[PDB]
Amino acid sequence: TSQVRQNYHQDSEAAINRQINLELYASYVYLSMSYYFDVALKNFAKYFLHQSHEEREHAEKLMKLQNQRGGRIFLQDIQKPDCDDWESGLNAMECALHLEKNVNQSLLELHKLATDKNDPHLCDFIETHYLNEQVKAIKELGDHVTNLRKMGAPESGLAEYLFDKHTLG
Amino acid sequence: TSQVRQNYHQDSEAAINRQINLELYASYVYLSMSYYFDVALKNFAKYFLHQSHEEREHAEKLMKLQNQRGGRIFLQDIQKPDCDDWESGLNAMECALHLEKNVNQSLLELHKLATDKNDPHLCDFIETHYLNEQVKAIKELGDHVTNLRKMGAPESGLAEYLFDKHTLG
Amino acid sequence: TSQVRQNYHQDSEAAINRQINLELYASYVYLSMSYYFDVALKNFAKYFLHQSHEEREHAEKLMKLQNQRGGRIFLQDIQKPDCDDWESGLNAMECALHLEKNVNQSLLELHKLATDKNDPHLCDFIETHYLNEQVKAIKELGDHVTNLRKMGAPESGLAEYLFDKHTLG
Amino acid sequence: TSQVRQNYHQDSEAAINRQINLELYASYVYLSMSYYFDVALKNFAKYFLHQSHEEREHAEKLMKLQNQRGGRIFLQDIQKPDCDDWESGLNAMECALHLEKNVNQSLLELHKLATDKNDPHLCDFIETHYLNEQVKAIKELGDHVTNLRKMGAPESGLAEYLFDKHTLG
Amino acid sequence: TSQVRQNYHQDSEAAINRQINLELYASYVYLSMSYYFDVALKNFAKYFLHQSHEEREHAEKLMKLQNQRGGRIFLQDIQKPDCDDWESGLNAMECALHLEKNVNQSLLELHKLATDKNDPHLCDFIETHYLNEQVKAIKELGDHVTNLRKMGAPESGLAEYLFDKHTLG
Amino acid sequence: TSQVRQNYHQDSEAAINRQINLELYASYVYLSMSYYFDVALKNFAKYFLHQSHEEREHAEKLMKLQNQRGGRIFLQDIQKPDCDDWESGLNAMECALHLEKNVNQSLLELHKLATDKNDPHLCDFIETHYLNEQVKAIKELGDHVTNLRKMGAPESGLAEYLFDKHTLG
Ligand SMILES: [Ca+2]
Ligand SMILES: [Ca+2]
Ligand SMILES: [Ca+2]
Ligand SMILES: [Ca+2]
Ligand SMILES: [Ca+2]
Ligand SMILES: [Ca+2]
Ligand SMILES: [Cl-]
Ligand SMILES: [Cl-]
Ligand SMILES: [Cl-]
Ligand SMILES: [Cl-]
Ligand SMILES: [Cl-]
Ligand SMILES: [Cl-]
Ligand SMILES: [Cl-]
Ligand SMILES: [Cl-]
Ligand SMILES: [Cl-]
Ligand SMILES: [Cl-]
Ligand SMILES: [Cl-]
Ligand SMILES: [Cl-]
Ligand SMILES: [Fe+3]
Ligand SMILES: [Fe+3]
Ligand SMILES: [Fe+3]
Ligand SMILES: [Fe+3]
Ligand SMILES: [Fe+3]
Ligand SMILES: [Fe+3]
Ligand SMILES: [Fe+3]
Ligand SMILES: [Fe+3]
Ligand SMILES: [Fe+3]
Ligand SMILES: [Fe+3]
Ligand SMILES: [Fe+3]
Ligand SMILES: [Fe+3]
Ligand SMILES: [Mg+2]
Ligand SMILES: [Mg+2]
Ligand SMILES: [Mg+2]
Ligand SMILES: [Mg+2]
Ligand SMILES: [Mg+2]
Ligand SMILES: [Mg+2]
Ligand SMILES: [Mg+2]
Ligand SMILES: [Mg+2]
Ligand SMILES: [Mg+2]
Ligand SMILES: [Mg+2]
Ligand SMILES: [Mg+2]
Ligand SMILES: [Mg+2]
Ligand SMILES: [Mg+2]
Ligand SMILES: [Mg+2]
Repeated sequence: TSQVRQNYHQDSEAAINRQINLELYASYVYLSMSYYFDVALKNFAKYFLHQSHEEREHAEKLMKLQNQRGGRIFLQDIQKPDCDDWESGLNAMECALHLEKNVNQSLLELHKLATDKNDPHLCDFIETHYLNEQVKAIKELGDHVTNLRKMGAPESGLAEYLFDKHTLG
Repeated sequence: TSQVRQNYHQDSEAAINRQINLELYASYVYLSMSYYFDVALKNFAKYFLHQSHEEREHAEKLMKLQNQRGGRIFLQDIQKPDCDDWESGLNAMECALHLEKNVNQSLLELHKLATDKNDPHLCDFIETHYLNEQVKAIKELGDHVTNLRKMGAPESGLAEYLFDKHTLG
Repeated sequence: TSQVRQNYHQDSEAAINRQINLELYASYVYLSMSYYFDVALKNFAKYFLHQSHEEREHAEKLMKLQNQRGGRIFLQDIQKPDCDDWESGLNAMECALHLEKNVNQSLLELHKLATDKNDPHLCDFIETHYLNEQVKAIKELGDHVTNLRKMGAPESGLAEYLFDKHTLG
Repeated sequence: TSQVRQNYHQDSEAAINRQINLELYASYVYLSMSYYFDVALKNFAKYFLHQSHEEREHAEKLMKLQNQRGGRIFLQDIQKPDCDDWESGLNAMECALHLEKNVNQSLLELHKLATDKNDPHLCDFIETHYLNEQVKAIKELGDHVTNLRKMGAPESGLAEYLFDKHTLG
Repeated sequence: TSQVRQNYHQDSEAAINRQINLELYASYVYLSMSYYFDVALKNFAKYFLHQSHEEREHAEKLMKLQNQRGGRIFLQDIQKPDCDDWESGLNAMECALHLEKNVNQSLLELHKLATDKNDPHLCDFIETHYLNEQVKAIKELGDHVTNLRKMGAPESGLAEYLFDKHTLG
Repeated sequence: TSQVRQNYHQDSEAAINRQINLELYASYVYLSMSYYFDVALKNFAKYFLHQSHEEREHAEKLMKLQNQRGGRIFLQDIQKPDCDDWESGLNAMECALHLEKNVNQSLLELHKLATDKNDPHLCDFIETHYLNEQVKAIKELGDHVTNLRKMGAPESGLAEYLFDKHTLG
């Protein structure tokens, strides 16, 4: 019986909890990728490690909004990364691109729900903190995927090495 | 077929992977506790949030050793926190004490395995980075549990509030 | 009924208490030596006074570990220095050498006990804080004893005076 | 056959040696108290640890006067703390108050002896370095004992905790 | 007849002397490699020259422990580098990887001997100063070997040149 | 088939390689002496350790000239120190004096060869970097040998100790 809860639909509360789990999952995927490239693509490793920290801040801010609006946080298992054993740095970038577009669709479904329930604070929260960061991340990974393919990856040995030094350096 | 792997038993590699999952689980438990105390015990929240960051560094360093020794990281689901809905800040401290002693026993089993396989580098790694941090953490949580009980928790309203301001401030 | 005690054998607890008393005794021996050389070897006095402070920190850290592991500190009488009335600064160095090698054997017995009880944290604690400091101290006192004998002590009047100014200055 | 000894009675020399042992004993009592309060009253611990260092400086200065006046230092066993297992921080303060008043009576007996032997330098030494420090220490411990009783110790759980934070912080 | 020697087996003393010669040999191998790459891979040259200085510090610290524990240093011929005339920078990295893993096995045999003779100070010395440095060095050379092969070495003319500028720059 | 080699006789190339081995041998002799005086003449130890570093720079610069002139470096075993077990610091100085004069004769034979082959660059290199350093080193060791004998070494216990503090301090 929250004395602070106001105009916060239970469907929105449940969907925020599902988004929290998805952000944590994305953090887990990036942590997997980071530690995977320990041998020869160590700037890929630090790119994905930074991506991993960002995803956990994404989850923590949704956990904070759940408390702010008077909801109840409900956590679930953080599934281990679906994609794994990437044969190259390019394949990891492709999976991250796929991941971020899946997360973007989740955020767009969240916004549509907030719109349907007439929750302008929740729509503003999604737009201010997550919608443009998603567009930027998808654009960045799209740039990386396309550039690496043009450079000659994944066949070329120098392509991923040089991309590691110059683009992710 | 690792060219760097040397004196690294597959039982040790598997046990390191299980320890990685346990450290991540401990990080998840502390993140749950941190966000739980958003109302009235906000220094409990920052204590547990700091504990959460420490557990993830614990996991990342074990992931780094897995690569260093020529092993293969194998990740599993991060189970959601077993304990939940703590009725007070003291109960969260009791569960963290229980958690850390369970983690300590895991680390002691790890060391016994490393001793049995005559892996002095792995024994040194466990002793240098994890065994004393565990003793310190168990001692700290033990101090917090005992102090809060003496102060009159969990019945006393002022006890947890003042402990929040003075001990965890 | 310690809630923090874990893998801490009562034999180890008792042996830590005996080591505490031995470290305090060593501090008492050095304090005796320091105040003994007030007349003509005042840099011997400050060497032994510094040695005395170090031994008390040795005891305080063992007292801290006793609490950390959930043991109970049990103090005993600090026996007055066995050796006394040293006829020269060299004889005091010989007794300190004898003392430190006796303390080293105690620490090696402590480690063997910790090894027998499979207490890797206690083995690490002894190795990290006390085993190399003991080797260094025995080497230093051995150097001082040998050097003073070569210089012509204890018969030579200038030998101990110059050693006081140059080696311990 | 001291060429520096002048107007220094052998009764005074023996009584200085007994005072040295008493100061060391007081240092041992405070060290015991300091390490005793490791759990919940850690500012009591640092108060008593500081008291312990002060008592050892008290002993070292009496050892220095013994040499200054041409006497011979004679050390004895440092008895382990009589009082122990204090049920609260207040009980430790009561024992320290009892201890300091016993030490004060010793210092007053010392002064009466110095007066009887017409040793104005020894009377000045006792008055300058020890008589007012004793009055201050007895007053301080008396204040702490009375304040803690008024606050509701030892029954009140908050009393000793808050006194630890505010008075001894 | 060392007055400082304590719990130091003659087998350990002899094995330390053999390790000293091996560390000096490793320093000689790296000095050979450094001066070998004077033409076109001058950052390989400075990588191996730095490796060479490190190996001599490795030897000097073992010589210091031999004195510390009361042993006697016995030096032998420093054999000229076995491997030589490396056809590429990659082949030099492969020989250094082979060398470091041979040195690691020597250090692990040393530790097993120290364990058998119950010398915890010598086990700590090996673990603290040499076991993790060996794991790091083997991992680094393993990374370099694998990366250079992927880049296209040794056939590719640009591969070793760019690796020289970016990885070893 | 060196495109840079010009006016560089193969006899000079071979003699440079022999000089390289001799400089490394001299470095090994000084390293032996340094670690030998760990007990009572620790400024002798640092004098010889500095001498040892200088000899290795002597060897590295000859290795660099071998590459500069288009020659091929050929390394041989670094023989363990001929002289050993010096009974005093003076005897170590006498052996170093003997060593440096043997090295000087080698450098003078090298110069005569360079003169016979009309290699003015090699004559300049020997004169600029090695001939005066040799005269200075022989003069210094000659001074040390003579001074220590006059002071009363090796019989006098104070002589080597004071020389250690004042001349080599
Ligand atoms: Ca908006
Ligand atoms: Ca270790
Ligand atoms: Ca250790
Ligand atoms: Ca006065
Ligand atoms: Ca150790
Ligand atoms: Ca010239
Ligand atoms: Cl939900
Ligand atoms: Cl995570
Ligand atoms: Cl596994
Ligand atoms: Cl996490
Ligand atoms: Cl006991
Ligand atoms: Cl003491
Ligand atoms: Cl007396
Ligand atoms: Cl004390
Ligand atoms: Cl040997
Ligand atoms: Cl070398
Ligand atoms: Cl040759
Ligand atoms: Cl060398
Ligand atoms: Fe991102
Ligand atoms: Fe996100
Ligand atoms: Fe922690
Ligand atoms: Fe942990
Ligand atoms: Fe010491
Ligand atoms: Fe000690
Ligand atoms: Fe006091
Ligand atoms: Fe006092
Ligand atoms: Fe190295
Ligand atoms: Fe090495
Ligand atoms: Fe020189
Ligand atoms: Fe030279
Ligand atoms: Mg699954
Ligand atoms: Mg915006
Ligand atoms: Mg489940
Ligand atoms: Mg061990
Ligand atoms: Mg440690
Ligand atoms: Mg007795
Ligand atoms: Mg150490
Ligand atoms: Mg008694
Ligand atoms: Mg006054
Ligand atoms: Mg050979
Ligand atoms: Mg280490
Ligand atoms: Mg030979
Ligand atoms: Mg000329
Ligand atoms: Mg010149």
